[PDB]
Amino acid sequence: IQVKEIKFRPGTDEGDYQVKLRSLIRFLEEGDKAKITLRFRGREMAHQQIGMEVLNRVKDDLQELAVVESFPTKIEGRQMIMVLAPKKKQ
Amino acid sequence: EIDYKDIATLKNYITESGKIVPSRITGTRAKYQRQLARAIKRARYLSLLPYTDRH
Amino acid sequence: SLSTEATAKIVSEFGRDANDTGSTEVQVALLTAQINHLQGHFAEHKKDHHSRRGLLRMVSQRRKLLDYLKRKDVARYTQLIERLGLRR
Amino acid sequence: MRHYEIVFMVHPDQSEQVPGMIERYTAAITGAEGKIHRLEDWGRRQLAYPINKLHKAHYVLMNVEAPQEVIDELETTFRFNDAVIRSMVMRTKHAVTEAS
Amino acid sequence: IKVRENEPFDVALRRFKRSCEKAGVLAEVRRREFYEKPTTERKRAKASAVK
RNA sequence: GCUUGAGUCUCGUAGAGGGGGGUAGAAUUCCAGGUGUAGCGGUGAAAUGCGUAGAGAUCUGGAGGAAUACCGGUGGCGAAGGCGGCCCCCUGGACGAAGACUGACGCUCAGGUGCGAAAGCGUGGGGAGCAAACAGGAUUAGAUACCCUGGUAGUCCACGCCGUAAACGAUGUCGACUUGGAGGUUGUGCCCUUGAGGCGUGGCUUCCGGAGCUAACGCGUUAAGUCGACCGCCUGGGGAGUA
Repeated sequence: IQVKEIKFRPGTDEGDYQVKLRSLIRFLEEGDKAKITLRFRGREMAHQQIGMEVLNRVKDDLQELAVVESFPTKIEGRQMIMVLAPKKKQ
Repeated sequence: EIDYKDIATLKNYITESGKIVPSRITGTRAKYQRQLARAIKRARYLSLLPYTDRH
Repeated sequence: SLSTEATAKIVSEFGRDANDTGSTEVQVALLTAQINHLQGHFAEHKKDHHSRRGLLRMVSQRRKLLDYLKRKDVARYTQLIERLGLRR
Repeated sequence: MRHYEIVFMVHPDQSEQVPGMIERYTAAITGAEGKIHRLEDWGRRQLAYPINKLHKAHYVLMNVEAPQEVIDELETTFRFNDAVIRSMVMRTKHAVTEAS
Repeated sequence: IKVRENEPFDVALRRFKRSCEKAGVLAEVRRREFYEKPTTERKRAKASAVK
């Protein structure tokens, strides 16, 4: 599987987030790995709760699209990068 | 001058490889040079001066 | 274009005087002869535009000359227009 | 009214036809009231590069001032014959004799 | 365009041929004709030294 | 009424002006045959990818269309688009030498006819290589980007439509004058080609540089100078050559 990726950010607006999701769809059903690059701008360090909820919503958007393997534990740098895997055909 | 049959004088103005010397090195008037090109290629058509020693 | 002997024939037969080539009469006659001959060449190939330019130029020259002659005198214009068989 | 210079090619082993060949051209052009000036034959000479096999073909020289139609049909005669090879003709520039 | 030299060099030392390449004429003739551009040899280097 | 403005004949000169018909060589592919077992491929980004019933290599013959190596150098031609193998036929302009000849017959042009590179569309024909769309691999934070391997329309021919470009010398045309220089090129003068020197007496073109203009850069006898005859065009940027 190749390595494909698009930028992320918790506070991203609506429409471009959905186009990004559809692009990730096309890539997954064309067999591409899931990588996340989310850049942290300034004082985003005081929104842990809403950030966690937004990340959970992002993953929930892939409820019937793929399968989750790993969940973040620790932080090295400004971001945590997780890998998602294609869903077994049913 | 304008003739083509006198291959003997025409020979010294061409290279052993079959190419033609430019008028810059020779130092001749341009109209003479074009008349010379006319004569040499007319000879080339009639199979007197080879295109090159390739064959 | 026009051969020398044809020019001599036309100037001798049609001109007013001997060596009278300056007259507009011979000008018009020679121009008409040349254009009538060139009708044959433009009867074919229908694309030689770079001489269509010259044909148009000489047609315009004939037009201007004939206009000037008609403006100056009537009798010579009538004689020309009847003898040569043009314009109509 | 219009000069022409003519030289053509001919097969080397076919040198036997050359006399009658040039005779029938000269008879045709004389019937065409042409004015000949000089004749010459350089003979067979090795050529620079082989063309359709063959080597050392035979040459010819003519000279004539004449109308156009006649050179047209003699060019056609050069055309359909297969015992003849490359034929070339120049235009006017008047007439010059000698020059072997 | 031709090389008929000896063993020792074997590497580069043809940068003189790079200078003699004249990238303008090759880049001009490889792609289409211009008829007004190879003039760059003159009339725009010496004649445009503006201060 | 008159020739200085304008036009004609005598001879000659240069030239890749156009149209139509043949011919030739070198080079790519495809075909046959002879000697014969893995290459072509950014390999400083890295390899896939395909060629493996006899090939890249080398010879001997055919098929096949396309474009014409050095000459070629703003050197030449044209109203601007533009023009390059060689042969033949029809044909257009320019210019020179001194001769005669008609006697203002001119200049400019709103609407109108003509021409107008390459992409496009319609009828067919043709297809060597080429390469928009697509096909596959590498490519990184990120490629539906170029890099590589293939690959249709279309570039070619014969008839028709299409009227636009940075169609720029970014300088509409036609006249009469005003300081200089080293060239390319074109035909005649009487000599003194006799060496390649003296008449430019002309035409078309290069490159520097005064007086004079120019906001400046710079233009600078082919003016952006001093004058004349006309035409076409301009009044802040977006909204816009849009509705």
